[PDB]
Amino acid sequence: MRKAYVSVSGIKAGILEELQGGTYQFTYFEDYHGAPVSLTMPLKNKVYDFDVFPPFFEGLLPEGIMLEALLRKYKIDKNDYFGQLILVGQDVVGAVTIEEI
Amino acid sequence: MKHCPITYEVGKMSVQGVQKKLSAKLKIKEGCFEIVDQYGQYILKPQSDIYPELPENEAITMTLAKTIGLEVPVHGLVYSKDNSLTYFIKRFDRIGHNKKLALEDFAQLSGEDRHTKYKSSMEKVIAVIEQFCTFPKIEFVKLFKLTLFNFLVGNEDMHLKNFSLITKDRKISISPAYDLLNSTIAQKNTKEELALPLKGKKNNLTKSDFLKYFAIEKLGLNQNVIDGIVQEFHQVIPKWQELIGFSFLSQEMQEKYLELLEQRCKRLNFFD
Ligand SMILES: [Cl-]
Repeated sequence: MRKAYVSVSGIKAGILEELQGGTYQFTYFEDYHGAPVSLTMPLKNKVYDFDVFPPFFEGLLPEGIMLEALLRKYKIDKNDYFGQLILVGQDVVGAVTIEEI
Repeated sequence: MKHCPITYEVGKMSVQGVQKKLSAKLKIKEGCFEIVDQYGQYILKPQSDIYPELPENEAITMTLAKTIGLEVPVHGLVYSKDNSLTYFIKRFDRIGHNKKLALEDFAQLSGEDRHTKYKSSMEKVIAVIEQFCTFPKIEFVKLFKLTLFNFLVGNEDMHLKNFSLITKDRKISISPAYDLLNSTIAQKNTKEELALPLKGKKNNLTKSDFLKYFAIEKLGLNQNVIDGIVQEFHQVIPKWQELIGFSFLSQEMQEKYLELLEQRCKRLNFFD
C-alpha cells in the first residue's frame, strides 16, 4: 500500500507504513541514531504498531479553517489522514518531515 | 496579512478554529511579512469573521503574560491589506540557518487527537510533564503560573494542543507561550472557565482549587513558593490595567477585558 519516509531535521529516520485492516506501523532505520521522532517513540524500540493513525502523526495535521483550506486546495477526502500528511509533510510543526515512497 | 509591524515589534466547542494561521517569512530588506505556503518562520493570524478583535486580543494577552514573567516569543501586530490588524508570532521551532527544533503538543504526547483534545485533565497534563521534562519541578512552577494567568485573563481554550514540550539544547521543557487570548470576551454564552477540568471542575473554580489542591497536592510546591507567585500576580494588576487601556482593543472590548479580569481577581481574593 502507501508508505512514507519519516525524517528528523533532514536525516532519514524511519518508515511509516499503511498496513491492511486499518493498522499502521512505524519502523526505525537501524542506521538512525539521532533524536527520536517523538518522545513517545524512543530508539530503544525499532517497530511501533498502531491500531489507528498514530496520534503523533495525526497531531501534525491542520485544524479548523486551516483544514478547510487544505481540503479545498487538494483533491483528497476528509478523514484520509495519511493522504493529508503526505500533502503537507514537507513542512510541519517540529523537526519531522514526511515524504511518500 | 502581508505587511509590516506597527507599535508592536459536531457537538464540540472550540474557538481558535474560526481564525486562520498563516505561514510567513520576514522580508530581509523591506522588513515586512510575506505569506508563504511553506517554509515560513512566522505565523500570522488575521481577523476572524466569526469572533471579533482576536488579533488585538491575542497581542495584548501575550504581552500580559510577558509582564508576569512567562516565556513569550516575539509577537506583535501588522496592518493587513484591508487596513485591519493582524497578529504575528515568531515560531520557536525555527531558529535561523533553517534549522528546526523538536516540538510536540500534549495531545501527541498523551495519545489523544484533534477531536479529543478536550478529553483530558490538568492532572493528566502534570503527568506528561513529570514523564518527559528535564526539570519537572521547574516546569511545575511554570504550569502553576500559566494556569493562574489563563484563569485571570479568561483563556478557557487551553486544550491539549495548546501545551507543548520543546527540545532545545538537549533540554526538554514547556515551550514558550502561544495561542493565549481572552476567549471568554471574544464569545457570547461562554460555557466554561477551564478547557481541561481541574479537580473535576471546569466552572466555579475557587482559591482552594488553585492554591491548595493544585499547588500543594498535585504540584508539590512549597508554601513560600506559592506565596511569592501569588504576590507577583498582586503586584502586576495595576500594570495589567494600564496595558489593557493602552492596547489596540476597542473601548467596548477593553471594558469586557477589565471587567472579566476584576471578577477573576476578586474570586481569588486579590482585593480582600
Ligand atoms: Cl527538577
